[PDB]
Amino acid sequence: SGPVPSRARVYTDVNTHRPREYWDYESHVVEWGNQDDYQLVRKLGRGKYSEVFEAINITNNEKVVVKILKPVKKKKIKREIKILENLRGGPNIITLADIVKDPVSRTPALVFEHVNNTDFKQLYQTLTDYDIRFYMYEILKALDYCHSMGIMHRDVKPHNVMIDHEHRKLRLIDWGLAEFYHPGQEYNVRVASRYFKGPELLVDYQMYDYSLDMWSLGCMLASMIFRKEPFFHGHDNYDQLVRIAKVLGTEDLYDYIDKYNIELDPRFNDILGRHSRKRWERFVHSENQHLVSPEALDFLDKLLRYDHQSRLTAREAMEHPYFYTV
Ligand SMILES: Nc1ncnc2c1ncn2[C@@H]1O[C@H](COP(=O)(O)OP(=O)(O)O)[C@@H](O)[C@H]1O
Ligand SMILES: Nc1ncnc2c1ncn2[C@@H]1O[C@H](COP(=O)(O)OP(=O)(O)O)[C@@H](O)[C@H]1O
Ligand SMILES: [Mg+2]
Ligand SMILES: [Mg+2]
Repeated sequence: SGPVPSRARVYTDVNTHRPREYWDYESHVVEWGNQDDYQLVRKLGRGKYSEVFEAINITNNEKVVVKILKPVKKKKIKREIKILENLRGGPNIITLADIVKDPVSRTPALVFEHVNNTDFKQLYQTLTDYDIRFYMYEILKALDYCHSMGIMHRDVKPHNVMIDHEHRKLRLIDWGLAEFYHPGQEYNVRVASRYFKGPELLVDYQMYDYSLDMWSLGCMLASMIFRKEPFFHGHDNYDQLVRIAKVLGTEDLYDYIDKYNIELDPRFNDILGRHSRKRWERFVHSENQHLVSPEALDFLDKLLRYDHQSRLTAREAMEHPYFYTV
């Protein structure tokens, strides 16, 4: 009767052993600071859930970033704040410096340490083989940390990874979609961003875990080493699974949905087709051959697996021969 349950193979019961206050974010009380301490410089951009501004902390001449959340639900604002405070000081985790009430949109505003990022469209075309490995290892430190802390980032992608290349400093930012992992909990599948959505999301499998972030990381690695942005370029959430099945094959996809007793949307019957897993050498060309190695391909192979339980964990990934050179 319905899908088969699943649980993370690591850090399974971290949250149950911690005080209620750690994961029960709804009860958190915000200690509001003074908004007028930060002078807004310019709008960095607008997404569906926030407006981010470059700002100056006028007490110390330090550059900061101010994230002003769009209305949403009180529960979500406390969740991002709680996760940010629980992870504060962790390896390569962005530091929440302050919290203020915004006067224009009476919604709360998060103040962060500024990172001198470069648009990924430009930065990634300039990364060497060594650089990809170095930064991948830095992202893995953050993911292993947040997973060890019982938290799934759930939105791993280039716009959510700040890289100050000149100083070789990487921070994992945007904990807005992050959530506490509780074994057996059925989560909302409308998470991550299209090209980085795991097959568990695409097939509507709700009992997912930290391993979703490992699929997302794999998508980032494939785009970097093959110089193909994004690697799985779906037109929509249905075509997204089709793009994946053209690379990973359909037989392993059907075994995955068989294993978890998933009812695949009948809309896929006419579009998935029949595909065999491609050898990674198919995506290698003269212009990306310098970023590819047998270690890179093996590592990518171990992340990009339909079965979320079969993907390398962040700790296993950090042990991979791909990082022996770093
Ligand atoms: N600490 C930071 N330093 C520099 N730029 C940042 C920082 N935090 C966010 N940004 C920029 O603002 C954007 C939006 O921030 P983010 O937290 O991802 O918001 P959202 O949840 O709305 O996507 C980022 O993608 C990046 O371009
Ligand atoms: N990048 C995002 N940042 C914040 N909220 C998002 C983002 N993408 C989607 N959402 C919204 O949040 C929902 C998923 O959030 P979540 O808290 O996990 O689910 P639920 O509220 O059902 O428990 C989506 O259905 C959508 O409304
Ligand atoms: Mg973001
Ligand atoms: Mg976000």
